[PDB]
Amino acid sequence: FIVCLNKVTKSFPPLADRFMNAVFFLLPKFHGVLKTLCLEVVLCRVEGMTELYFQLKSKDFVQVMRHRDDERQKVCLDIIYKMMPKLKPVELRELLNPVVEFVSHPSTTCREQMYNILMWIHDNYRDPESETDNDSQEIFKLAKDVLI
Amino acid sequence: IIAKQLFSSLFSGILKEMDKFKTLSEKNNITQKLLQDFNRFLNTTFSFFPPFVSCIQDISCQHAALLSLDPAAVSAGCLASLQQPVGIRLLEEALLRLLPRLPPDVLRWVELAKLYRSIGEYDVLRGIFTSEIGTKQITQSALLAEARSDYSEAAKQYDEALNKQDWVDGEPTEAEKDFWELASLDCYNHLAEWKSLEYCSTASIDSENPPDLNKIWSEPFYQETYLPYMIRSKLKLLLQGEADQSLLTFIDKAMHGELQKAILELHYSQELSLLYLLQDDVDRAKYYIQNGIQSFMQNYSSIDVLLHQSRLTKLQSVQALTEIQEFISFISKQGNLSSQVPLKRLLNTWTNRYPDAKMDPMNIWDDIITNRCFFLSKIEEKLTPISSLIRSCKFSMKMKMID
Amino acid sequence: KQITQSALLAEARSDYSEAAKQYDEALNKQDWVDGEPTEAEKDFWELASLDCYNHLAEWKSLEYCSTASIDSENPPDLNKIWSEPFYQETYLPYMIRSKLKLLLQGEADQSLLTFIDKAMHGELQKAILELHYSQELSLLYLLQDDV
Amino acid sequence: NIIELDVRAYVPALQMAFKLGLSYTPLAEVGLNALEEWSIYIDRHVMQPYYKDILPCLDGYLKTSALEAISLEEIRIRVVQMLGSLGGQINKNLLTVTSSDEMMKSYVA
Repeated sequence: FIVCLNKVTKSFPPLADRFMNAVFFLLPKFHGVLKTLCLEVVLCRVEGMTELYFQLKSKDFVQVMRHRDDERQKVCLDIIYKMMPKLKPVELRELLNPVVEFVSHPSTTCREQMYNILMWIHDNYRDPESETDNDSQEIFKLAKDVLI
Repeated sequence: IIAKQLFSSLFSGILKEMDKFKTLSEKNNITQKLLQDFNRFLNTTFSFFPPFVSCIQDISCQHAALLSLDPAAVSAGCLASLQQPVGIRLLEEALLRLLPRLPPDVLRWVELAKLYRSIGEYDVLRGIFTSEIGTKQITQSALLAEARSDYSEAAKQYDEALNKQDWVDGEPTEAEKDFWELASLDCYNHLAEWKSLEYCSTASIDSENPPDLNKIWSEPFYQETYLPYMIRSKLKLLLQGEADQSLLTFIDKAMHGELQKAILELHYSQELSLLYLLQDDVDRAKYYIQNGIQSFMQNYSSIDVLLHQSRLTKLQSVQALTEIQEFISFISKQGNLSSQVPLKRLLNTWTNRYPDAKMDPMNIWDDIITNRCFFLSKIEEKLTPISSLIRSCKFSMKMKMID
Repeated sequence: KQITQSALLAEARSDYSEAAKQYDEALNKQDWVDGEPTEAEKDFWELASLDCYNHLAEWKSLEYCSTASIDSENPPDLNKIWSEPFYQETYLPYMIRSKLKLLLQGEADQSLLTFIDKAMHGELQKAILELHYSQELSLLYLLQDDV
Repeated sequence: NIIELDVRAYVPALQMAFKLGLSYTPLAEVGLNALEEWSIYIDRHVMQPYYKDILPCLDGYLKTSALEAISLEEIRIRVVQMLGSLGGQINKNLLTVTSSDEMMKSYVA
């Protein structure tokens, strides 16, 4: 029954989230085409999750990012894209490290999404706001490392 | 200990009764193999287990012709593992026997000087170079000025010794250049004014004109001599007023280097703790202070029981550690944050507590004074949500300073 | 300091034999007078001795000088090269050349073989060796028939 | 109050207390409580001559670091804290005998 949400995605977003409320405990996805379908399922924009980043506090959303070529995997980075505003990116440090290597990993549309992510990052950790004590100094140089 | 002593005794017996074998050439042949193995022990070990080392020197002075051991290796092993006096005696005896980046065997002298710095017998330290190794007259007057504790004149004299380029009557050697740099560091450390101390420490290491810190850790010489003066000067600058946080960004990379973490946890708890106190990482500072207590206990337990000066020099420092602990205890308690009472008691305790002012030299009296001044200047902020006399107490406390 | 001028003269005449003795006496002179030379000239003297010995074969003395100027130990060490970049970028070639030319004439200690046995496992060393010493490794292996 | 009417009297008791304290910790704990309870309360001048014997026997605690309700680590951290916070002018007297030449007992052939 994943398709019974996947093909009806982008329809009435204010109530399109009751399914995940129980599915997340039940069908975190693998298996290729079905994985891409569930990626497109998560593409729905909704507030229904706040503490879910404890899932990404588990590591291996790094090599799975590059499992199958071209457009299939873009929702994975769009995840961070759509949750950018509220973060305190201690873990996007390491999460962007394979993104350092998606220059090495083949893609073009995903690389464009990479560049959009980087363009938001540089502007929105407020680079001119050189706070003396904040930890963002590491991500400053590692983000410049790929931005250049 | 008994195993060490037994090994030394049996080895002495075997070597002396090898003279009963008395065939003449193979003894000179095999004392070689013995000395290369003796060298390699110090050259490759990583535990530096003290009684083993004391044994390793014990054979050397019992017989002769083994005293040609590499000075730097044994010396550095001594500074790492303590047990300095046996190394003191070994180099001292090896200097007796005449022989038929520093070529001459004179480097025994500088190794012994560094080692005396480690033990803290400073008078003999002057005596070493007062003993006329590296003569050119101005150095004698510089030693005179610093012996009179007139560090101000010694500073100018040393500086003119370094900037002199029209050298005549020959030239000094670069060993005396290193000695001049170290003596300048010491005399500046006795004169505060650490801005010039920082400039010298940074310039002697690296080139760049906005001063670099990161390219330290490039050679062991740099760390094992210049790191402490550098970090001390930067801390004392930063705690007075405010300036570039280059030391903060510096320690930000210092931790991620695993080998650097060991050195910092071994020798600089006060430094990291007080530097973090700038940025209110009180949880980290508390950890660093309990770790500093452990470091002091381990260091004091390691040192030998018969050396007054080393024990006294280690002991005097705990006065500042206890104050850091007391301050961090006072910061985090709302019953004191919103009230008026505890500050008067704290001021009382601080006003009937000062180091001896005759027993204790300046190099720690200035430290305790500066920590108190910073402590009050920082505490001024949290009291606002009678307050004037806190500003006044600095005056009396610095009057005791001056006296 | 005058003797260096005559040493340059002797080597300019391609009389490396006299230059060898003159350089050696310049190094072993300890009763220095009229001032002292600087250690830059010590480095130059070592390099010139290497060159003039390389023009004179007899690499046994060339080996002794190359090994002694680097490390202490009396059975000569090779392994503690790679300790500083100066050592590699100046003394490594003369060392390896001398050891090869000794080993290919008669037979002696295989210290260079045991040496290259650790030289390969160091990844950065593999780059230098593949960059500058194909003749060396190839001919040295030709001793052991690793064709 | 009992300690300000006389102090020489109780000094040997304290000495034995934190002398045997190394073997059975709670005596060490009690003595190192009595130390600050004396210091913060008694007049400085009344106690100042007494420190020449009170501290020197305490150095034994500072011997071994090799890493029931009273533990070695707590008493060690606390005693370092005490010998520091008591005052530099005070803990100067911690040496085996303070400013004397007498100690080459056990150090002769």
